Amino acid sequence: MKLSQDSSQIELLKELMDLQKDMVVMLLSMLEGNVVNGTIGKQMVDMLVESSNNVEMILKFFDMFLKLKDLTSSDTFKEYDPDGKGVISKRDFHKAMESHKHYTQSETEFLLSCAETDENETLDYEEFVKRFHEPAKDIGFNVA
Repeated sequence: MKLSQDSSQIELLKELMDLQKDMVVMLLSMLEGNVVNGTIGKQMVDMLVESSNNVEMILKFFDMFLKLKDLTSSDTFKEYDPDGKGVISKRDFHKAMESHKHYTQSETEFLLSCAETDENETLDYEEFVKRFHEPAKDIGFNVA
């Protein structure tokens, strides 16, 4: 939640996401050799229910930063910046968001807050997706 908004905490976010990936790896190692309806799985799901809200908001984070490639590759997004650099105004990005309708108002707001903007509110969409989508799906495959 907090580090995604700022811009001087990219390395800290990367380290944290690697730590989360290792934690999920350990959980899968616990789930190794588990029969159907096992005690280990029961404790799995009891822990998840205990930490339901955090898991829910992490999953929202993941859906949020994984739909980016789907929206970015769209011709509707390509229209707003046919140039290769694709520097797109913040409210131009907002109009693309609203046209796609895949995001909501809150998702749009938080994504715009996370997306750094230049003097003309123009953000390099390629750099943004590289920064917020490759760690995505990579930490997320373990969760899936």
